[PDB]
Amino acid sequence: SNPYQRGPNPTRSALTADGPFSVATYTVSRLSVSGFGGGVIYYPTGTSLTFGGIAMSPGYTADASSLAWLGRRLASHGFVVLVINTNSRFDYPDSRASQLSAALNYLRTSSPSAVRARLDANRLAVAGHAMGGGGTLRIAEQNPSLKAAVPLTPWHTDKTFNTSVPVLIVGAEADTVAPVSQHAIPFYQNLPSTTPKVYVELDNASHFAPNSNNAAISVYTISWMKLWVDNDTRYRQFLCNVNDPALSDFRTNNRHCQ
Repeated sequence: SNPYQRGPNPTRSALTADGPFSVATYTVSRLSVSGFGGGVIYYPTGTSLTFGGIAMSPGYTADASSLAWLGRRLASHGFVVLVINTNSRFDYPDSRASQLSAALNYLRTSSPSAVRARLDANRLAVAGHAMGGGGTLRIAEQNPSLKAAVPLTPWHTDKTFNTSVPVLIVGAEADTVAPVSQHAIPFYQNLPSTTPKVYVELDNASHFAPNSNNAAISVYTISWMKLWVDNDTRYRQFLCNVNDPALSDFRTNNRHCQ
């Protein structure tokens, strides 16, 4: 028995819509925290259970609202999700990494009572869009206790990240901002061969696909987080032996499948 398992047995259909957990929100004002720009927490309500936590970063010039759908989506499948605002909307990837670190520490140590009651502080993960995805890669190198990292259409000028944290990268085939040939693909390639890694490429999608409801992003991000944050092997089936017409590519070293 897995004490971290949550929710009914999954179907792919179910992972393309909000899940079985009711979601509450808490707006973190900029003035209330140090080390990051506040943000929005999406968390389960109507439950006595605890769940893993995820800190998520938007990209350059964006605010937390650009990943509201995904914060809600993940929370509704059983996670405490803090989508940050950054100190400045212009902050670069390695600044966003520091701010994700501050946000995780905030969840663990000074988050509101109703949020903290729902969190298992031992089980944390990161995700982020674009420069926020570069930040995700960098904090994976800095914090080996993280359970998982999901860079979405990531951007970074550095290409090699030395992490043991399981990484699933989402690229967008037609991304012209963080082109996959220069960003997502090199990131995937250059992670250690011994780290569980997946690359999923959205067919004919733009850089901004992560900023609105997206079935593929939903399936893969929920599944990776479930597998690693919750040890929930019921989600292997969506990540192994993949054939998804929403994707123009799927690559892995298959370390997650057994």
